[PDB]
Amino acid sequence: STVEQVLEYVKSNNVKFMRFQFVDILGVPKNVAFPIKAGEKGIEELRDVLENGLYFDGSSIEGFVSDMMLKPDLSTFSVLPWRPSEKSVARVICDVYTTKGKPFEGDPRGCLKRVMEEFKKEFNGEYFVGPEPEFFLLKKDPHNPHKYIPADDGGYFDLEPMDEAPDIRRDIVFALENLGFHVEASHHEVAPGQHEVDFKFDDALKTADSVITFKTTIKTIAEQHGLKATFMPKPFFGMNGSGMHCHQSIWLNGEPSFYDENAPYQLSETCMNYVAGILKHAKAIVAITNPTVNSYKRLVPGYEAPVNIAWANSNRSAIIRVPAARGKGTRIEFRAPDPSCNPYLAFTVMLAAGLDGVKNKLDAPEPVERNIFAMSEAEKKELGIESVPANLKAALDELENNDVLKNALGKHIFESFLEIKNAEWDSFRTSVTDWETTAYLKI
Amino acid sequence: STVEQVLEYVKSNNVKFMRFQFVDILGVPKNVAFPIKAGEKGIEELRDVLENGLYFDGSSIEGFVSDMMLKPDLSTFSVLPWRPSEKSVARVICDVYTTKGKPFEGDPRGCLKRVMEEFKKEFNGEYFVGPEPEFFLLKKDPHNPHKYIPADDGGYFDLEPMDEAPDIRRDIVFALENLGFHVEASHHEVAPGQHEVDFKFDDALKTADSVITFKTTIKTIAEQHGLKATFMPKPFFGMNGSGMHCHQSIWLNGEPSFYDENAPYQLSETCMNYVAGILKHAKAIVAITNPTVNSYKRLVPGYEAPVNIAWANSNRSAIIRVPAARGKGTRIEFRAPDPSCNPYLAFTVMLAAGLDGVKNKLDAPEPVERNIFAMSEAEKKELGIESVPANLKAALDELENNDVLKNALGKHIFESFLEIKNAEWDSFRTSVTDWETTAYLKI
Amino acid sequence: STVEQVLEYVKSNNVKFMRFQFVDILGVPKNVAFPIKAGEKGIEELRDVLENGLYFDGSSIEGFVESDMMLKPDLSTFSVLPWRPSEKSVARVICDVYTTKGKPFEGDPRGCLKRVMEEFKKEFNGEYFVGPEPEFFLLKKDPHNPHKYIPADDGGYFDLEPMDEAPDIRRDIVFALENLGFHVEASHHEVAPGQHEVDFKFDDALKTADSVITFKTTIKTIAEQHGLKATFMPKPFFGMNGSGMHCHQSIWLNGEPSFYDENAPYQLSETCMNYVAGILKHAKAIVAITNPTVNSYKRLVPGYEAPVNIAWANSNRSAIIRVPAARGKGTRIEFRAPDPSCNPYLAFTVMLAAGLDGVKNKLDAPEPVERNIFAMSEAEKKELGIESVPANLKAALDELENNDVLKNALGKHIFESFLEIKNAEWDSFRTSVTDWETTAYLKI
Repeated sequence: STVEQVLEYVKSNNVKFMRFQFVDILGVPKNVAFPIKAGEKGIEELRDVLENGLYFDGSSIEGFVSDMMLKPDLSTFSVLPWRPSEKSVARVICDVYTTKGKPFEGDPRGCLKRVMEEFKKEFNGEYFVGPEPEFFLLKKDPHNPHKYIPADDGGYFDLEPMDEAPDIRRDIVFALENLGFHVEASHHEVAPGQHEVDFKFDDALKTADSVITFKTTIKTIAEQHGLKATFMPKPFFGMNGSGMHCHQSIWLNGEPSFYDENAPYQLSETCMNYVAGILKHAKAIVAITNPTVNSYKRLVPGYEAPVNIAWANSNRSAIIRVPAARGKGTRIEFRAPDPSCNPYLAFTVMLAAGLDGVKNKLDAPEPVERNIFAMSEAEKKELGIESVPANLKAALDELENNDVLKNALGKHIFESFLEIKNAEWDSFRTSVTDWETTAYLKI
Repeated sequence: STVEQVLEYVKSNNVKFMRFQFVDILGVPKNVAFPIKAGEKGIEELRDVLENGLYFDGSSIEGFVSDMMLKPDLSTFSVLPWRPSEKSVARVICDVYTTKGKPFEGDPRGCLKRVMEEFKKEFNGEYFVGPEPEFFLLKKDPHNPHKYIPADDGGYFDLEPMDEAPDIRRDIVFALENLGFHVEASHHEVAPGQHEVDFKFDDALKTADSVITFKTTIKTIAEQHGLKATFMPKPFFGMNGSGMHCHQSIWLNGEPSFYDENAPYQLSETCMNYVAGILKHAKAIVAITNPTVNSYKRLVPGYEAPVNIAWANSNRSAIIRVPAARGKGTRIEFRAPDPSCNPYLAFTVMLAAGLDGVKNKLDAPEPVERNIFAMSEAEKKELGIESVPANLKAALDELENNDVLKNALGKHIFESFLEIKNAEWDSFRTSVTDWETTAYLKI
Repeated sequence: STVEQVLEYVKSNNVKFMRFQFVDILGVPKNVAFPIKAGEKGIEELRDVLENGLYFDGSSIEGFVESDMMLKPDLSTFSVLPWRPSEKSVARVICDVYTTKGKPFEGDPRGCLKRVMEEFKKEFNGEYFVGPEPEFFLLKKDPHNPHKYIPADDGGYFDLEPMDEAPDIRRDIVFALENLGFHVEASHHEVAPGQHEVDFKFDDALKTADSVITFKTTIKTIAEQHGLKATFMPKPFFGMNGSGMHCHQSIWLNGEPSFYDENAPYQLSETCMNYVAGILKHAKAIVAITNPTVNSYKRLVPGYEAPVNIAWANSNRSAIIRVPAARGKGTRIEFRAPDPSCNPYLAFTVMLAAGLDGVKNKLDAPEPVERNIFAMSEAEKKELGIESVPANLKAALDELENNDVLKNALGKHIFESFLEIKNAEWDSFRTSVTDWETTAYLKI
């Protein structure tokens, strides 16, 4: 955890290779690997890089445009998650700094650190997130070796042999637990080949490091079994999509500020302010937490689709759900994000939107216990239940007009993300899709 | 042309089968075929149907929802266009009436007839259209027998052997000419396997009957050669799409009202009113003249894309172009429609928009001779050059808010088209497209 | 079995993963696995889950329609995974479903049996024992067509190897169940090709239901390890025997074999007769639960040994009830209608309630029918007042809808959900175009 422990770990295990890992604006993990020179000089050359960082050319890193630096966060040093037995190699997650020595403004990781460091300095506040990313395991179609189909025909909570991934789920969980990245339950999900890994309600930065570690590890584990793991939100029409429900709460002065014994639903005012802030900015949040064209194939009207901007105690058709846990466990659950989002940026925008509600003491609308999807469009207009954007472009324009989220992400991230994702949308809207060929070639 | 001529044609050629043809709301042609009974009784049973129509169940005709009637328009009686040699069979284009005996309000053909009959009664005005539909000839992919590719690698105006459809173009033109449906030039177009057939500047109803006849005939001709003809607007990304440039003008009291010797560009005030009316309603017109999701893959920013709402004398980047012909040939050319549109409805909405400009003497903006696609977005905002909708849904909402076009199409057509095409869009936006799988399965 | 014993087993075996297992309304097993945290903290985090339960989302569990629910484990079922006994790092426990309020969920099939078994114990001091005989087919891909499945061997009843190609599979499923307390008895190749049968111990009805649930999963995993597939489909192949689950059962009042009377005819007590009259009086409604599939009724068709005729006998195989010759502590009745596709928790529940409904009301039983019911004409059956079970799934559901006894026993939630789900199941079959129809009618 400190420099010495790291070095003594190197000297004890003959660590011959070190990996410095970071993430691009879109959440794709990146790393550079250098060797550990043997002998006195080598252990000191390693000390100089662990404390002062190393240089690298980030001109080809999406969202990073020049000479830059990576700065190890030594609290993340551990054995390679996908190669725990291999002790000769180690890795550490890094923040991105500039040549001068300041945190680079476009670093997704540094972005989450800043907002949590400002929330810690100014209000002695903590921010905890507990995500529930879903994914699909895939194999090739025996009839069409150029396509992929679900890995099994198992259902929700199913047992073997219908569930063909109990060992895979057992391995990804073991791999994360044995490294400190804590998780809770896991199970086969509704759709075929779909699964879920529930993460520990924990520090939002540690949890963002968790998610990034988990996405890479499940993929390598899957490949060992001749399969592929995808975090595509809606890989197949006609079956459930993959979401990442995010349970979150804030603490002020070591106190669960969301709990109030003598308040309605035992929820504090600060909680309602936080909920109101999430609902106020939802239409723009999803550009970050649902950042793909395919994301909005999951965000479509449905019996259980989190598209309606409202909160409820038990209703699942709402975009926010409040679990029954109270006291230290009081939390709110934002149900819209899918696992394709960059966790650092998603966690940033949910806190900023919630805090913006707290900073302005925003009033929260009545919880909608009725089913939003079944009620007609008039009842929705009456109740004032709006919906999230229908496509990625519609969400990008909501984000472009959100100053709360611009100040939260910063200019560089804000402007680069919009530019990269506007090009991503232009490519889609200009492409000739199969759906059209099926529909219109005969006319 | 009259009842007698038809009967004498039947008696001379031993016509044993008769086809009564009409069209649905989406322009798909439909027909029912009945036999001609031999002898005295049979020729009289035929007279009763030719003059009073025949019954039919239009509950399964898109946009027709009950017992209904078809009423032959005897000016369209001829030998089958796709079977000219076969004299035993004949056909006639029909209007749709109700059981009572009135023109059915949802008939696309009757819709165009009404607006032209009102323009003829109230202002002694004629309406002429000369379209230029493009299409693609297709063969199977030898490597993937489940896909289609262009029929040749010929270019614009190309000669054989690179042009592999000179005989096909020669046959479709002969077939239409030999039946009265007049056309002008034809040639291989820019894209591979693409072609164009230029229709005669003629009565807009006769021309709408022309187009419907042409689309069916080119398809059957293609099949004879082991190919397929498609009027899909953008069947292949990376090559030109298929449009239907519509040359149009109006005449008042037998006078070319678009020509004014002593006016700017020798264009009359009525012409500018008509142009202004087309530009004013363009955003809603394209929902009818570009009625598919794929239509807007052709309507995308480009060096020669007709997306910018403006007119010019020679500029091709504008949505309206004015040919150099003057006098009796003075006309304007709306460049946005693609051949997937229902000609009857398209011709209706262009006249209503143009006349609405005439009825209100609307001022026309300055012609934009500069290239609209090359100038930046500021110069466009300065010049006030707006763009047509980017997708089918955006266009449908413009049509939903256009009272000029609602009154032109009528309630039934207006409301059915929006309903059918809103469902068509919902299917697209909920489908998982190949583009997404290519882009997001690896994340 | 005790909270401590479980925790000691965890520490010594270094168990890193625990499985919470339950069942849905249709008898499909379900489970959730959570990692066992390291250190004394994880052991205490654990302990809290075993005594108090774990919250789970049951919105997507068939028959479990708020979404917040609890899994409260019955620690008497703790053990290694029966299908991975060598992997000590994993264990599982069967649970009951509770509500947020800490009360048994009224839609829990396991809890449904417990309720009726506890009521029978408190009010009459009665135990309920069931000994089932599930049958199953082992399948292998047809060499000529890959899509189709065919029997795994061409052996017959009681055959030996080589014709019997699964004495080692039958031996392993028995060894796996016996090694973990789920007691079983005989096993043998059945009549039809690739058909096999594992006889279970005559035991506590709830314990028996747990063994059945575990047996079904285990035999499927064993089969797959041999490149085969095991199925509990009642009639997978026309032209041969279907798979049934003969259920031997009996009740004991005040620790006495109440079914036994030395002085009464056939050495059968009045209580036995009242119980048989209760099973027979409600037979048509029971089979909706014990035979809950469309395919079940392709096994319940008139035949020499088809248990479709609502009657009982001491030896006849054509009756729906048979009384084995064993007397004394072994006096029991055998209900022949059920098949292994049923939910054993619900099956044993309705059988108990139907018999105790006869015991409560002192119903006079009919005379035993030793003559072959199928051999005799339709008038002879009408003369003897011998009625048949429903001929299809929908007819049985309608019988269940009109049976108050089985509504009280199953409870409202299960009762209505099962009827709503199975009516949809029948609606899907009746609207489909089967290959039988294509074969018969495409030429016309």
